[PDB]
Amino acid sequence: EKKFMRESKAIKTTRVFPNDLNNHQTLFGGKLLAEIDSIASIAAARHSRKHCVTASIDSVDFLTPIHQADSVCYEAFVCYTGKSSMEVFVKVIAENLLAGERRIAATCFITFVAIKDGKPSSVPQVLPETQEEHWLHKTGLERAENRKKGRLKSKEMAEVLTL
Amino acid sequence: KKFMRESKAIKTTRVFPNDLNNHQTLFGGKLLAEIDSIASIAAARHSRKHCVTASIDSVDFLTPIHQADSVCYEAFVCYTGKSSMEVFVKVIAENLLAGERRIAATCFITFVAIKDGKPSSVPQVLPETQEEHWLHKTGLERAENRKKGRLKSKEMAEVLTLSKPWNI
Amino acid sequence: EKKFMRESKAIKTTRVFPNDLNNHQTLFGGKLLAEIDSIASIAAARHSRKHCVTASIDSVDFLTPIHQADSVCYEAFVCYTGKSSMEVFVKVIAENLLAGERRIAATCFITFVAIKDGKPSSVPQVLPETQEEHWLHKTGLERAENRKKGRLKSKEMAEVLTL
Amino acid sequence: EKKFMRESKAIKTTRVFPNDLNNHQTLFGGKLLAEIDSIASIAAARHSRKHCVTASIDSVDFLTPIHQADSVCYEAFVCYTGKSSMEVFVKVIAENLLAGERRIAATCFITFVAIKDGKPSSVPQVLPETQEEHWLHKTGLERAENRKKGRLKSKEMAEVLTLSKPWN
Amino acid sequence: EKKFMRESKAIKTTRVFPNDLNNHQTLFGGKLLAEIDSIASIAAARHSRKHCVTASIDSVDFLTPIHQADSVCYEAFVCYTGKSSMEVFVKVIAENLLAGERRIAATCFITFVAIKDGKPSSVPQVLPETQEEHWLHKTGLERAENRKKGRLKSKEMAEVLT
Amino acid sequence: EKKFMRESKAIKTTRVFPNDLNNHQTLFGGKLLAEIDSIASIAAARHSRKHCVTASIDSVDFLTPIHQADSVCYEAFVCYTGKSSMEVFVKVIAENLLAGERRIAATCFITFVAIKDGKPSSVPQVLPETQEEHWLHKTGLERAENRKKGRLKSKEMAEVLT
Ligand SMILES: CC(C)(COP(=O)(O)OP(=O)(O)OC[C@H]1O[C@@H](n2cnc3c(N)ncnc32)[C@H](O)[C@@H]1OP(=O)(O)O)[C@@H](O)C(=O)NCCC(=O)NCCS
Ligand SMILES: CC(C)(COP(=O)(O)OP(=O)(O)OC[C@H]1O[C@@H](n2cnc3c(N)ncnc32)[C@H](O)[C@@H]1OP(=O)(O)O)[C@@H](O)C(=O)NCCC(=O)NCCS
Ligand SMILES: CC(C)(COP(=O)(O)OP(=O)(O)OC[C@H]1O[C@@H](n2cnc3c(N)ncnc32)[C@H](O)[C@@H]1OP(=O)(O)O)[C@@H](O)C(=O)NCCC(=O)NCCS
Ligand SMILES: CC(C)(COP(=O)(O)OP(=O)(O)OC[C@H]1O[C@@H](n2cnc3c(N)ncnc32)[C@H](O)[C@@H]1OP(=O)(O)O)[C@@H](O)C(=O)NCCC(=O)NCCS
Ligand SMILES: CC(C)(COP(=O)(O)OP(=O)(O)OC[C@H]1O[C@@H](n2cnc3c(N)ncnc32)[C@H](O)[C@@H]1OP(=O)(O)O)[C@@H](O)C(=O)NCCC(=O)NCCS
Ligand SMILES: CC(C)(COP(=O)(O)OP(=O)(O)OC[C@H]1O[C@@H](n2cnc3c(N)ncnc32)[C@H](O)[C@@H]1OP(=O)(O)O)[C@@H](O)C(=O)NCCC(=O)NCCS
Repeated sequence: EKKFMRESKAIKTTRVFPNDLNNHQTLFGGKLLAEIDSIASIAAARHSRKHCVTASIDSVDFLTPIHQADSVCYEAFVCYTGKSSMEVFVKVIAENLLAGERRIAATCFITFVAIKDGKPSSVPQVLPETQEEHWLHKTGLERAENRKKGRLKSKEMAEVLTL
Repeated sequence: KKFMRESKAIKTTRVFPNDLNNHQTLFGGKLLAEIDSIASIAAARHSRKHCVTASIDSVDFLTPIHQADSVCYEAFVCYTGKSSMEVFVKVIAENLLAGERRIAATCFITFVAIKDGKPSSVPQVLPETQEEHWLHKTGLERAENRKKGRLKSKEMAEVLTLSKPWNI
Repeated sequence: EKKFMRESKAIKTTRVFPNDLNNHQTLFGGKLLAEIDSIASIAAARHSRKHCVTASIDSVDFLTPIHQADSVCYEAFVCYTGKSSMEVFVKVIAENLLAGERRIAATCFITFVAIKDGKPSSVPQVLPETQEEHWLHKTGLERAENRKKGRLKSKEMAEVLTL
Repeated sequence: EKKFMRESKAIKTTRVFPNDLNNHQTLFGGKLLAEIDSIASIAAARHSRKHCVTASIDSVDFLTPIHQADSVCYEAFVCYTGKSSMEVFVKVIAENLLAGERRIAATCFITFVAIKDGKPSSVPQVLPETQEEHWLHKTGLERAENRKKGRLKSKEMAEVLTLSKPWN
Repeated sequence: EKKFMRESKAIKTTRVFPNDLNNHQTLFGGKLLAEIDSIASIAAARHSRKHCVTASIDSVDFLTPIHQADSVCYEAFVCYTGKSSMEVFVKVIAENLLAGERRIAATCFITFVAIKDGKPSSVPQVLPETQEEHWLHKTGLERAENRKKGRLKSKEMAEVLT
Repeated sequence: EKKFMRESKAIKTTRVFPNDLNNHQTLFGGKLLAEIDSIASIAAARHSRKHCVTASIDSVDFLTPIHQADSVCYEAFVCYTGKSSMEVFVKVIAENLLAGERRIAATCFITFVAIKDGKPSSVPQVLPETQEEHWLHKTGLERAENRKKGRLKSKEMAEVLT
């Protein structure tokens, strides 16, 4: 079965809470990364319609500092698939509420996997229908490959560290 | 002019039902959140200044953590620039009933000291032990490797901000 | 000095957390009511681009029990505007992450007030564009009026209660 | 058997926590409504034993602002009873801890339904004792009708959005 | 500059939340302690009308396990003073909402110190009214004495541990 | 069978979050007690290899205020035992991140009890290895005895109350 990339899209608009602020009253990278895993998993659920799990998150670069005045929106769709794997694109936009002026804060490639009876299950492939969607699709296979290599470099480090 | 031990930080914790998902397994988000949290302490101890998370290298979720396990986060500064700091964070899981332990993940995560408004000078780290040396070899390599990631991520910002047609 | 309703839309898609669950493993009304106030204030900030404050919430009727299996999406726009008030229409949909059977769990009128230098500050008027949006505006004044009445029944009660 | 209203009374007094303050440093409405559902559910629980569910909540008017320097008290008890329904009354007092000046911040009627086997269940009737327990028990049956009419619009609006039934 | 105990009484009834449950589906001891501190902190404020801090907690003995379906009532009041210190009694009662049968889960003497402008500040004296209130007042002096001592052992242990 | 103390060692270093502060920008005592219970519950499990429950906490003397700038290290390990019970020692040390001027904020003896199928359950013996470890181990007996008294005092106060 097949599924449009818009059929698994999830948005989360929210205020910045002051507990989640730091030494200079800026949002902790961690809370951003927490919001990205949660919105990203919803997309992954909508698309595969089965119980998923976070396997990897690609590198994330924090472009701009977020404040107590700012709002923060997390847009998330599925833009690639293997058999059980989903690559979810997530864009993080920070709107200053009073000033009104938006700015891009982080973008993230994050990788969800469907699981059934403890074993990974099949997921429908996603098909793009937008310039941005198309470019993501085209470029996606390259990343999925750079990731298989990355996964092995992580597993090696788990074993070196052991001994 | 400072040692990696001088910024070491350990947080050992319990897993809380609210961070379990539908399969009763810890969320990735919870883990990334604590990797940022401890890392931020490490970078603080070291720099002796207030820092901010510049970037977090990719992280691979090697194992599922359960309700009956405990998670240990170990982290220290292992590389330095002039305001930057490569923090290395190691995530050990351990069944509390059984003695079985496993590495759940590793993460390089980059903090930037800020004195007033903009980045400030942060001391250079000298490895002491064997494993502290082995993590200094790749320091210069990943630093560049990342320097290329930021610009890529910064260009994609502009494609979305300025609306540049995708191929640039 | 004017603004379309859609300029104040704000959505929050989220999962149900087991701590916000009760003895039947059902979502508490309060987490729903808390979420509604949260999403609605962003809507109220986007619109007035000023510091708003929650003055009242109309009755909510909880139509359907939300489960650990479901997501809950919260849509929120300003439908009516006073001198410094603003009615925010808030729709609460709840779909089963797997099955995919969507349903509306609650709907809520909720009244925010712009505030500056500690005293109520002016807001734009708001203009509908859709069938549903037009019915909101049109029926809006009837509601604004019942609130000026209910607020007196409320103030009077506080006074009796001191006794 | 029928209970006597003060057999299901519940008080929660509490601090105000910086995370639940506004842009203005005043308490959010949502926190208050969440606390009101919380206490009410205990009252509703004590009265009828069993296990209840929030059917609906009458409008709430936020009479006062609440500040980081204050304390808030939630007092709640069943006042009306239908067959399975329970009307909980909730009084919300704010107090400056350093002043000792107390105000009413809000009141709320909030209906609760007992559920024994995934379907509704037989709640005991509530007898009032004091004058206050008289003064708001009498107008009980009035505001219970209003809510049959409130539910109708809401249930009606559901189908308009669900079934897309054209507005009117 | 004298106040009755009822003028500091504070009550907190809560349900037991699944986060704060341990692996045996029973409440964490540290949740019970966190709550005991927060309710005792209100009482000390109610009574001092000044901003207070926690100086000590006496030993607490957890007499009953608290399960998922129980309520928990915290009842705190000031029960003995000195110059800048206030000593709050906290009785914690756990009620099974279905069975309706209560039990005492713990009681706690917790000490707060009123503090104005970086240094401890003056506090009203307390006046008992009931038998219970009178009982806890007379016995205050003796409790105050042991605190003064254990404090020394605690500051001793802090010098020697480093 | 029996384990060394360092086989139950648990460490928790942590930020001081602004929600856990009071009006004076200082850490709530009850948060410290919450953190202390949680890190000691790991030490207990690590050593017991069974489901543990807090049975009591000794008095705790808060020697230092902890400001929002500070970090908090909690260090727990088991240091006396009986049949099903385990007494855990916890030292709390407060470091000013931007000056690193460490001080001990508190120290705590907290007693946990291993539990198997409703009832208390067998737990290994603890072996000291250092001065401190040897130190706390010898004094363990006296402390176990004084605890035994209070529990009766604590049960006494529970019968006598409502
Ligand atoms: C994800 C996981 C279930 C994979 O199961 P496995 O049997 O070990 O791995 P497999 O080789 O069968 O992987 C199956 C799929 O996962 C994908 N995958 C697994 N690990 C991945 C990683 N680190 N990065 C990207 N894709 C990954 C594979 O590419 C493959 O995709 P496919 O459907 O196209 O074949 C396993 O890695 C796991 O459970 N990890 C932790 C899960 C978790 O709990 N998340 C974080 C906990 S905090
Ligand atoms: C990242 C940031 C520091 C860039 O600062 P800047 O003044 O614009 O740029 P500079 O390149 O001069 O930054 C100085 C250092 O940051 C490093 N840096 C900045 N972004 C980086 C990234 N993504 N990865 C690695 N290093 C990075 C630079 O390499 C440089 O290291 P060096 O000083 O040793 O040479 C600033 O944009 C920032 O930190 N904002 C976001 C921080 C934040 O709030 N993060 C979490 C929010 S959720
Ligand atoms: C709303 C508030 C800020 C201003 O009240 P006030 O000083 O009496 O102001 P007014 O009586 O002149 O009313 C000003 C506006 O508030 C609106 N308003 C006030 N209370 C209202 C209520 N209960 N329902 C609906 N509208 C209300 C009025 O309609 C008016 O809007 P408009 O003039 O643009 O038409 C005040 O009622 C308040 O502070 N209450 C809530 C405080 C808060 O923090 N909310 C919840 C905390 S938990
Ligand atoms: C409450 C609920 C069980 C009603 O069940 P139902 O079979 O649909 O309806 P019934 O007519 O049998 O309702 C039974 C009682 O609920 C009362 N009731 C139901 N909805 C009500 C509402 N919105 N306001 C007031 N009373 C209401 C009825 O008056 C009736 O009282 P009675 O027993 O004395 O006659 C159902 O509406 C429900 O479960 N919804 C809320 C559940 C929930 O989880 N809420 C909060 C989640 S965020
Ligand atoms: C408690 C504190 C104010 C002690 O003040 P100090 O100037 O060092 O000592 P003092 O003897 O002057 O204390 C003043 C009063 O408090 C009492 N007191 C102080 N420390 C005490 C302790 N540990 N136990 C009991 N009483 C204590 C003194 O007996 C005295 O009582 P009195 O004046 O009514 O007779 C100070 O040590 C402090 O701030 N402690 C930590 C506060 C805190 O942050 N608590 C929670 C941290 S997690
Ligand atoms: C632990 C508990 C079952 C006591 O056990 P019991 O069935 O009464 O039998 P005992 O009192 O003999 O307990 C057995 C052991 O625990 C020790 N113990 C029990 N209660 C104790 C207390 N209050 N203080 C210290 N030690 C205690 C006994 O000394 C004995 O040690 P030992 O086994 O080496 O001889 C009971 O105190 C309890 O479960 N309390 C609630 C625990 C809890 O939920 N904690 C958090 C509450 S929020």
